[PDB]
Amino acid sequence: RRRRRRRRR
Amino acid sequence: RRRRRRRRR
Amino acid sequence: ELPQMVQQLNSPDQQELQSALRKLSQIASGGNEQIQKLIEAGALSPLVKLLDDASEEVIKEAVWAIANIASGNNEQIQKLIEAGALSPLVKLLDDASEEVIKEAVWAIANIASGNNEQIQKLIEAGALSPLVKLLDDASEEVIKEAVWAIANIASGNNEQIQKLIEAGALSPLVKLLDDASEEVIKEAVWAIANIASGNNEMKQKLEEAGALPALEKLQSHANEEVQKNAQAALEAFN
Amino acid sequence: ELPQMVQQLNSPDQQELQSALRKLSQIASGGNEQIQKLIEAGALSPLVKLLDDASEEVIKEAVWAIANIASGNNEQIQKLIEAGALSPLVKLLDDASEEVIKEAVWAIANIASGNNEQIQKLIEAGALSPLVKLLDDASEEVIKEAVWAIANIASGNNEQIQKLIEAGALSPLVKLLDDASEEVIKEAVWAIANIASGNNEMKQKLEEAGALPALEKLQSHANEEVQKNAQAALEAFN
Repeated sequence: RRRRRRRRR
Repeated sequence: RRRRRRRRR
Repeated sequence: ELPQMVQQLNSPDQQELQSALRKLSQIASGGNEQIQKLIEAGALSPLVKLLDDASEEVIKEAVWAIANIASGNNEQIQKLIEAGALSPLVKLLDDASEEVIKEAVWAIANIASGNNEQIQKLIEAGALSPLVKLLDDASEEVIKEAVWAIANIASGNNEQIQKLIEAGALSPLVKLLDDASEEVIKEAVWAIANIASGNNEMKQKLEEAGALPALEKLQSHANEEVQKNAQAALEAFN
Repeated sequence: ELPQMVQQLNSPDQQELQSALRKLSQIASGGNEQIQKLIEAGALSPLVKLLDDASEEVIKEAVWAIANIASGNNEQIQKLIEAGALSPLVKLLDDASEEVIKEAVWAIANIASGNNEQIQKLIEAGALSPLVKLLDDASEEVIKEAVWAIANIASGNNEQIQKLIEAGALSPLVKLLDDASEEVIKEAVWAIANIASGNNEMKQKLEEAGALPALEKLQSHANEEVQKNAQAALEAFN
């Protein structure tokens, strides 16, 4: 799978 | 006649 | 564990939903024993019910999982068909973004990699026309997966191949042998090879559509792996 | 409450502004329901309008808040895009201090964690070139976040990956695999794994850029965890 991601902080 | 299943990681 | 995640697919909070969905996708890409646990935990109906959610953010994720569940065995594909997956997947082929559509096409190809009765269910769900239309209307990326869906349909029986022909598959497929990238040509010739194993009316339809020159011409092509497959498509054509 | 706070963002008294902003960042770092209240209270336009304020003291705080809002769902990211966020954020990538830039990069990486149409908006806003330039020109701290933003872009569609390659991403990425800190190498290999899932022209570009030896090189690395990811980048290339 293409590898996109979102973070907090 | 070719017949093909793709699983994706 | 799984029942709580399943329960969460119907959650009113979009963040617990979205996180639930993502766990389920993880599992659904874990091979056929993992898929069996999703099925046996009741995941399939609610997942398919998400294909109508207001944000494509949920939808993309649900289709990606469904694509993977249809990578499983034919009994598992069958459970997906019984949970009602075909109709919403077909609907996405024209009413959604190219991003979603690529995933829908992938789901649909895999379902078409099932048996003939399962390919029949795809036809009855109206798959064939929006798939064919994509070949003229979509990015080469999407086209490559559509051609592979079409080929799997073309591996079904003669009534099935005739439906493809009726849906207008031939000229767009023939045209792809020339005006396209080498990965697409490869996918296109394989679809034509399947059609070419049909009965003599279909061969004739193939010959009418201009297939033989395109296969002869571009047998002798930069890539010699397409040479090989272009060869066998002509042999299959008799 | 929130409308008074929002009004105060426009305030010329820098102390009631600065205090208003800080209360907004506090909320924006609450999860997605808190972000939804900011949106519904009209916080987004004035907040983006602060990216042009005379002191980077206001600006840093506003970008931090924006980075957090873009950690919300894709509908929430979409509201940030409609409020005009992309253009000023992109502009900070070369006209501001490294301190502010790290925050801008974080904002930008989260926006690129949205859908393909949102990544397309990032490209149209001219993000790709100043991001790529940071990889040669910035501290390892900043480079780590830039590589992550690049990797999110690289998860988009093939037309999008090609724009990365056109922007010169490959050599700086390949170079980061060799010499940089282990945290960065990790980030870099993940970006390369995404590009490697592209079409054959892009693999080829990857091969040209010297990626395979650098990746084969890392399977003999101290860290256990990059070995694993370096592996999968080669599998994805195959």
